[PDB]
Amino acid sequence: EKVQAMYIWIDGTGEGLRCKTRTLDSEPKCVEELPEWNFDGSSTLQSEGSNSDMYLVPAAMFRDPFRKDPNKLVLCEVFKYNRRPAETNLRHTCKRIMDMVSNQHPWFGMEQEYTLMGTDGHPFGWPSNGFPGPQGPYYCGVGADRAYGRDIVEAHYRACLYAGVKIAGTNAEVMPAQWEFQIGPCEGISMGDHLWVARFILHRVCEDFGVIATFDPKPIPGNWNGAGCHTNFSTKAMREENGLKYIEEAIEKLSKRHQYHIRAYDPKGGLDNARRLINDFSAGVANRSASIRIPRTVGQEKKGYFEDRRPSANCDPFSVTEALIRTCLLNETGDEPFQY
Amino acid sequence: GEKVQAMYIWIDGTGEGLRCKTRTLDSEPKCVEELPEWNFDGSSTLQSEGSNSDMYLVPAAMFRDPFRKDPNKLVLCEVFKYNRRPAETNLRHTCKRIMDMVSNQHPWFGMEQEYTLMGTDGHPFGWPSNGFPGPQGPYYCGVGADRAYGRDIVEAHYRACLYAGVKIAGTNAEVMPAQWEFQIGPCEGISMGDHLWVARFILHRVCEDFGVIATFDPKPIPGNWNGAGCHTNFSTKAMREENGLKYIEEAIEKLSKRHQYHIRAYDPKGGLDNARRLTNDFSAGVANRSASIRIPRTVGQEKKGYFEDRRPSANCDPFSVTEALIRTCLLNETGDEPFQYK
Amino acid sequence: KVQAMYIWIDGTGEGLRCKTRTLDSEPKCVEELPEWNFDGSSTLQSEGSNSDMYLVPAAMFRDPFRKDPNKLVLCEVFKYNRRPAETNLRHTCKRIMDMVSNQHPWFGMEQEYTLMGTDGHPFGWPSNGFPGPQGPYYCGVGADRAYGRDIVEAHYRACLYAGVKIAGTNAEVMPAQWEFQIGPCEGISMGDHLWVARFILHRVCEDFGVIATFDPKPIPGNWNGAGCHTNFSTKAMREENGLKYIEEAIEKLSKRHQYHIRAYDPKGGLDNASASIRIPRTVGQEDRRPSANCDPFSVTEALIRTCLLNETGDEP
Amino acid sequence: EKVQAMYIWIDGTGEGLRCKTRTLDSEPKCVEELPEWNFDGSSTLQSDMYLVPAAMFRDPFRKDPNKLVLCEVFKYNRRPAETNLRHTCKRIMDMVSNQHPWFGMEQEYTLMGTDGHPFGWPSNGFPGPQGPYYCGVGADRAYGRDIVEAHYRACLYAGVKIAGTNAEVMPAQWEFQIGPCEGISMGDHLWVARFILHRVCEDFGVIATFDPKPIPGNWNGAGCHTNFSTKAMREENGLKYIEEAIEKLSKRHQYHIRAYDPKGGLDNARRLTGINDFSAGVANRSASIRIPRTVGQEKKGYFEDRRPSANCDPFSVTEALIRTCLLNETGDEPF
Amino acid sequence: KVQAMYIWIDGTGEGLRCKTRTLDSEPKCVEELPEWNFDGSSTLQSEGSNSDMYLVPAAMFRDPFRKDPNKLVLCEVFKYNRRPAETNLRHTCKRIMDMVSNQHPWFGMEQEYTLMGTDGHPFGWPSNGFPGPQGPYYCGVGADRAYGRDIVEAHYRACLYAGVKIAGTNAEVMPAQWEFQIGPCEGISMGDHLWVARFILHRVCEDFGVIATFDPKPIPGNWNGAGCHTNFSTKAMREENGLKYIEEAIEKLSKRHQYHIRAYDPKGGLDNARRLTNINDFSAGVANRSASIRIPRTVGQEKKGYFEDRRPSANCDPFSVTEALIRTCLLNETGDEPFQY
Repeated sequence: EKVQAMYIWIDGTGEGLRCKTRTLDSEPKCVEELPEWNFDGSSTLQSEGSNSDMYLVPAAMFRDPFRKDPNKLVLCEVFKYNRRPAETNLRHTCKRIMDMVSNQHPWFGMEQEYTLMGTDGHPFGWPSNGFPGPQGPYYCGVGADRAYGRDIVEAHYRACLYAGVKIAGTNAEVMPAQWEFQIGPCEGISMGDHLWVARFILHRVCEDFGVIATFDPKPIPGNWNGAGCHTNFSTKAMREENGLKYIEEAIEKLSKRHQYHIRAYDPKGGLDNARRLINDFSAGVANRSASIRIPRTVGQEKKGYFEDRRPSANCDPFSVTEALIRTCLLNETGDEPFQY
Repeated sequence: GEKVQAMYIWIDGTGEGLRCKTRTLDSEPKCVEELPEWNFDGSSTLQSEGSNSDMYLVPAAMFRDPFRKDPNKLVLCEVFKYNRRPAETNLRHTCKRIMDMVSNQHPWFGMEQEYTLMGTDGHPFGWPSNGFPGPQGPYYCGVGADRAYGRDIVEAHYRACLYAGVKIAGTNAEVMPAQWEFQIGPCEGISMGDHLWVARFILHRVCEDFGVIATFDPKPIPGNWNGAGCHTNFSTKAMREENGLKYIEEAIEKLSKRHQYHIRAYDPKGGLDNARRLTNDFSAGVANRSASIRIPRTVGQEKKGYFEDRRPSANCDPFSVTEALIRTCLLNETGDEPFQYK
Repeated sequence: KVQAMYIWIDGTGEGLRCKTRTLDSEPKCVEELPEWNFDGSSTLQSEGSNSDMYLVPAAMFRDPFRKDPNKLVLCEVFKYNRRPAETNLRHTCKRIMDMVSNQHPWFGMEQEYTLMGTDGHPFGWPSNGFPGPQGPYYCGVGADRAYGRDIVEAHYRACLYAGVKIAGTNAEVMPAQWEFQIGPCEGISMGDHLWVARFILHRVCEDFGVIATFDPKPIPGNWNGAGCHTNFSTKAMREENGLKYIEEAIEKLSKRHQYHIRAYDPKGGLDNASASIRIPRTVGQEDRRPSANCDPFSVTEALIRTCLLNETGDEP
Repeated sequence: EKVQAMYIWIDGTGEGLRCKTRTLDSEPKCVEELPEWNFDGSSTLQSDMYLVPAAMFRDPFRKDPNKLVLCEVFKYNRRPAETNLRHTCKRIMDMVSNQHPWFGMEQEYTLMGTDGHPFGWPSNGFPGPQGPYYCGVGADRAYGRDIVEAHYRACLYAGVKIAGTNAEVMPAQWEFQIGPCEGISMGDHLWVARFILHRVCEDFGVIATFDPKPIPGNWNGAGCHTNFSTKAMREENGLKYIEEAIEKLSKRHQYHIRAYDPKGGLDNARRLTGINDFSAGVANRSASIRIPRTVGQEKKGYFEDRRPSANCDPFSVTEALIRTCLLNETGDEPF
Repeated sequence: KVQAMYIWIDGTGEGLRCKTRTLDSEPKCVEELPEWNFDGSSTLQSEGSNSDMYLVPAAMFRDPFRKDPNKLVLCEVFKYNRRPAETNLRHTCKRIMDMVSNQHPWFGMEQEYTLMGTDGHPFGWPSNGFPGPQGPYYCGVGADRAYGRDIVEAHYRACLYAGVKIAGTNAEVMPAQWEFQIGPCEGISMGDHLWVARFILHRVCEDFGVIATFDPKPIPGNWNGAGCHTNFSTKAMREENGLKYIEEAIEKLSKRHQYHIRAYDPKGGLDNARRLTNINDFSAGVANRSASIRIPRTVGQEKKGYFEDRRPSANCDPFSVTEALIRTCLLNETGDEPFQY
């Protein structure tokens, strides 16, 4: 009969997620049937005045993999009391920018790295007040002393498939208890939609096991490699045969806009990303140390995608996909986006 | 085999506590009127201090039992004395007659019940031993193990109310860690108090299975930590129809003349419990998060809908809250004692 | 036969290392102690094979952990070429302190520290949590307000037994944070005193399985930081009708504000992030910037230069 | 050679204690030798503030020659602080010095764990009903005797005129009596006796609370009964003079209550169940004022005051006893 | 200045109470000790309307916990009217002792007790279950034989330091049960030395976080109960051929079994009933451990000495035990109640 719907949105910090549930009379068939909702903005660092209430509008709807069918999750945009977008609602203008290049059909793919941490502040499975063995045997590893907390990974992978998230796989990363899941390919605004819901699903999955998933770019200092969010990018021109010419062109316009993307690759403006790496743009084919990498299968087939390895794990996908479209496809120049 | 478990629930002499016990029935009852009358020991519930201990239980509202599944039933009951008169804490008997008087106006109620999850040690659930968690901010509607404490209880109670037939509108993590909230409504008339009381029972009965305590104390932890209240929505047919805002403002004006009457009827102690939460002065406003009466911004632009009272506190009797709203706003009662009709 | 634990500073400029040798006689004064050596490779003050560094005893104190015959000696650190190392600040500060020996400069510090357990959280703090908001913890008494008092009492007793001129202790505003006052002491003597007091505090924290840190902001947020305020006084400042001479020094300090931060912590000002410099209300009737991991040599040396030699510029 | 001196003072709450230590160069022979000091006022709910030494004892934790010092607190203007209630009490004591008044108070307190529950109490529960715990002996009868015994021998070494100890009706509740002390020396003796207790409990990891009703219910409350005499009632047929001073105190029942806890009676309101009513009777503990049967038969001795709370301030309790009984003051205001 | 710990018996007739007061100088004897008072309503001895009760020093020993020159004081309890308390049995017993002082009554008692943890189970016992069957525990040695010897050893030297005339110890048949002997004491000092011995025992166990119980049957079943056997002799019985008067006194005890049973535990029965099975049967014999009265074999062969009463409970009051023995054997009293003089 009735249906549960968990509204999900981004709070005032640009990283955290907030959620709450409401009961519906009937099961919605599409995102447009869901009603609007509201919440207190003073409690999520989004307002601080007499008119402190904010508004929620559904943007993307997925199946709830925890309450199962016919329950739904829904990612929402945040609007202020004047019906204007909030300071952390980067999806509004990002969608408008995507609607400007609909003809080019841009496709995205981002590799979200994350680290499982216990409630004691330390990485999950790590020795208490200590370190495990040196890096090496954990990347894609198997066994009790190689992969830490695969149960969380498997549950998060089933949940994303059930919910409808376009997740292309998982893998264990070099640092122990650090994992990675790739989503894509997603067209246009649907990219940040899928990742943010995938990020929410991860946290809610970790809550069942009593662990914390951190998207910090460098959670453990030293010679423990940090967590990034490498972004694959391609449009219809780059995907058609001998489209590498437009690839090489797009990367050339990224050389003139290094600091601008760094300003849009974390919510702190490069302060968090400085921990991971940073001031030398480097582009090469299949080079892991390069800023921008073109893999082999696209290099020798002269068509495909190119990978941006700069954005950190705690980045907003809406801002990094916007920053890519304005520079590559909208040919924008200057430190500030045009207003149109 | 063909027998059915019926679980009679009632309110004790404290006005806040719930009691319960089960009996076996020959067949599944098709409606609340098919349930037999029962009795209990009043001397064990702060109700019969005299020579006659026996107290009668009359079924009022029947739900599906969400713990032992169908065909077993939950049963909310009214309490009566040995002389067949209502008990001091039975506030549903008079409230139902008042809701029957105004059935044409179709009074719709909604209530936001806030509560805090406690451990058996006396500290909030998931809180550090002999300490405090981080400052307020990241816990309101939060997600993650370090943000929401005890979502297992919330999901179970929300799935259990839906199974029982309790009209529950949704839940949200409140601003204090381990403090949560569920909405009940919209409910017409007496079924409001019927649905909130049973939802309170299901919440306590679910926390029992998790080994934790649910408290409706208006201020369980002192300081800058937020209190617990049961905000109440009120709408009638005239106030929901087109250009119903004029009737909404009319009822609010009548509420401003009976502030002390409603405060005394908004907690079982008579106002002393809400004094710890409220930091006596009637205020009104549109979308005012700090007023006694709040009119939602959407019903202001639409000029129709409901309004919502933010005085009733969390340990309140919903039958006392709803009856006061009808007596003041609909029946235009005055003074400081309910009118005795007919 | 007697024991003497030599004490010096490593390449970090923040931590100390120590080791002992057995001597056949009790050294009556610091000048009767033989020089020693160690491996510079394991202390981040050298590279390869030319890493053999020397130890020059500088200031001697009574050992409080061992018997009275045994003693502790702070030392200066010299490289293979027989010139001061990067983390050695005694040589250049002693020379600078010697140049104004006649004015009798007297210094006194209030070193602030925070007790922390092995897990990485403050000592006695709720596991994965915080105590009450700070307020009742300043100079508090009671197990729920004063954390690890047995540490500060043993350190207070050990320093007095050692001969350290320690003027007092008190509990700071945040729990598990204390401070001890070192002073007044004249020039170089001050710098040696605080360093061995830091060793005494670290060494006594070993006995209780806890850790003292001199991080200026150990716990981020509303909780207070750790500063090592320094009192500066000369014979002209101590003499009557000399309050105006103090103001002239303050004016000399002004515009050298940028220079102070660059040498008021080992990182170079990066870690360091009422008024900024205060004059007591009583002395009117008649420096709060040094942070907590500061090298007392850098604070003394730079302060003496700027306020006495009237020096100016970026480099000395 | 050098010595350690602990400076103790009262904070902005008017019931909490604070302390800091400073090194001296010689063992001071008396209290007036100790130099003055300062401290931060913004961290103590009071604001620089002035500490003046005016009461000296031997440190029982740092044995001789180390000392501790109870101080008075003042503002930057050298005027008395809002929580410094002794300067006015020292003046009142000096005025009736010719009368020579003796005080004696029974300070009750409760031992608490770091978990908020009373020391030795069952986890998430209660021990047996009251009865066997008052002055009891046994591991199941007296909880925390080590703390009591240490504090008792620490007050002796320090110099506090401590008369004894006992176990109270509620488990983990204890009592120590200070007296007889003449005049001002009363408030100086208990406040440092409270500091020794908090400092002893610190070594055991337990908490000492002066809350007048820490555990609600049928469990007994914690007070600070006050015994009082000046030269007239200790003298021949002093009973008549003692009797007279109780209706003087009966006329100002409400005034004393407001000066018998730092919250103005709200803290003591939870304990005084039986309330707002005055009572008097010989050897009657259910009354507000009780004269012993020993003084009743001997017709000379002391009167007991059972109103003040455990967290009261002795300077406020003693000063009020003098304005009313000896100075015969009246009205809701002080002079 | 000197601490003095006043000790008295409360309204239950079994439990002891105590509190410490400060004295300006060490008193040389008991008579130099000032009187004191306490709340009788908190010890189930008064109503509270007129509650003050009196404490008078009766016996004084050295405090073995807080060492010399501090002291422990055993005190009699008196009412508002300076009258003997219902649980004050020393006043009548002492004056009865004085009536027969020229016969010199000597007393010795074997106080048995069982050590208990704060969990209601015997000390060192294996959680929910029993240890091995008795046999190797009586006077045993080893970790699996004697439970809690630390307490017994600490209690022995504490009694010797105080002055309590303790005669020895022995581990008893039940593990965690022990026994100490007090005597020989003349007249009223028996109850004075046993009561202080009990206080030292409770105070010693307090340091070890354990409980000493004097219940006559702490653990039900075939496990041995706790008694307080009493040896009794007058100088006429200790003189040559003094057995004559022993058989004479035992024969007077044969006629007053119910009176003595009622005075041998604070409830006048219902306590010793759980231990004796016999409470209603009286018997005597030589070296007979199953009889109510036992005459040792040495005193049977030498025809001079004492005899042993095995009836008194472990929680008995020594004053009522010794007073009953004198009223029957020496004063030749009769009736269900004692005489007045």
